[PDB]
Amino acid sequence: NVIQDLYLRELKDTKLAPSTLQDAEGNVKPWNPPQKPNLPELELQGPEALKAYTEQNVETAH
Amino acid sequence: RSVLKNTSVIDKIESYVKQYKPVKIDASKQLQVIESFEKHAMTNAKETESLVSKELKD
Repeated sequence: NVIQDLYLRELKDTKLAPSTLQDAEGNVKPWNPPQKPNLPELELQGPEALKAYTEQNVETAH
Repeated sequence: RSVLKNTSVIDKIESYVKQYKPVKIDASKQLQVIESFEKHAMTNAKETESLVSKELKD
């Protein structure tokens, strides 16, 4: 009765208002890239280090 | 994905993640430095070993 009236009115006479996906973007965190592979670069290459180390600390094992 | 009702970005980031799924490339840098280090170390180690073994028997 009143149920029917409400049902009728609600469904028919107004529905969803406008709302854009674009506007949504502002309110969410957007995807961004995982920049950089982050290559490590070789350290201590060559016997330059070795000659340095042999000479530098001469402290013997006790 | 089935949670979202705005879905046209889940396919974007799904494919973007699976595209860039290699996120870093391999590093093996311990094959040039480790052999050099191992040579000096081995030399010195053996020198010590032979020297003290000789001294023990002396």
